[PDB]
Amino acid sequence: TGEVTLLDSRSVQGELGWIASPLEGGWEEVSIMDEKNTPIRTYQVCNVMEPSQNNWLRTDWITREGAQRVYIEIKFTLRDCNSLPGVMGTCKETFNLYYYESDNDKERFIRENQFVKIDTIAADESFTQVDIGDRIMKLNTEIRDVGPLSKKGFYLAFQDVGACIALVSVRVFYKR
Amino acid sequence: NSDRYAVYWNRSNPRFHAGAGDDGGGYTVEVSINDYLDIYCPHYGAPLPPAERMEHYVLYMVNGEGHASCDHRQRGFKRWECNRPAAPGGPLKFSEKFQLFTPFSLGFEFRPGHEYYYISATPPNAVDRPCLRLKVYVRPTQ
Ligand SMILES: *[C@@H]1O[C@H](CO)[C@@H](O[C@@H]2O[C@H](CO)[C@@H](O)[C@H](O)[C@H]2NC(C)=O)[C@H](O)[C@H]1NC(C)=O
Repeated sequence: TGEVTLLDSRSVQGELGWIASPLEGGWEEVSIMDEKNTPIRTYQVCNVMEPSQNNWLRTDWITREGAQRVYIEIKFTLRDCNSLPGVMGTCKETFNLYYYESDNDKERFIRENQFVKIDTIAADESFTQVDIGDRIMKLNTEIRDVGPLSKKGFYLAFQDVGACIALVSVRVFYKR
Repeated sequence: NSDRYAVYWNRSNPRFHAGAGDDGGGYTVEVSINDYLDIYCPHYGAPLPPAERMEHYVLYMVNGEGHASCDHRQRGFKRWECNRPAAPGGPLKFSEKFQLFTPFSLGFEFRPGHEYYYISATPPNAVDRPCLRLKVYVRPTQ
């Protein structure tokens, strides 16, 4: 592979230690059946009716070990706002990815304004009602990188601003 | 404004109406759109019973026919695995939001005034006879 995993959401045993803000009504843990009809934990939000969404989801602390350059692979489904009735003024088709470098293994609260934006993530294939009907996943894969990193580890965060999005998996790795 | 309905998925829960040879339809719960079902798998604390006696299940979402027959095959989707009856953290918990719109392409959508059905099978068996089963009725808009 030449890729060395630092975090994988799919391997996590049981529940993900991730913090959602707000705690309820924003990003919400949802357990599904994956490719191989085995269980994985996902986070999902679809507040496309109500305005001014600012839903945050933060991973736990991720060590960088000895790596300076790290890669963030996000796999997700994102709904086409035209496949949703009555939400033209509100529905979005992007979300934002952030990181925060930290020497501290276990900060309970990280302020949203401490996070540095990596990029706005858009979908190559938004899914529609034909896809829901036909059980066609339209899984998107997006990769971003951060570095050079200089602290023991970092936190990653995801900001939803009014999309209908399921984060199916998150994998963080370095290259050999 | 949402609320959650707890469903303890095990044979001792009289709301499934088991232990009688006639559950007469099984478990029935009424919910509104954007409400949740929290499903708690069978759980056992110390001192554990013999491993073979611990209830463990696969939960399926099925159509009416799957529900009536307790047989998921070609009648629905595997949803959740109750495969850790001795989990140290507590009961495995699975949640179902009765959303209008799904953010996940292979997730599920719900509509006012409609019925939805779930059943369990006990591995390695494909069908429990009688199975534990759940009918969810989503209230009409009002
Ligand atoms: C079977 O279901 C019953 C509920 O019908 C479970 O009992 C509940 O357990 C929860 C969490 O441990 C408690 O908060 C409640 O007080 C219990 N409710 C009642 C009405 O007794 C029981 O634990 C389940 N059995 C197994 C083996 O999982």
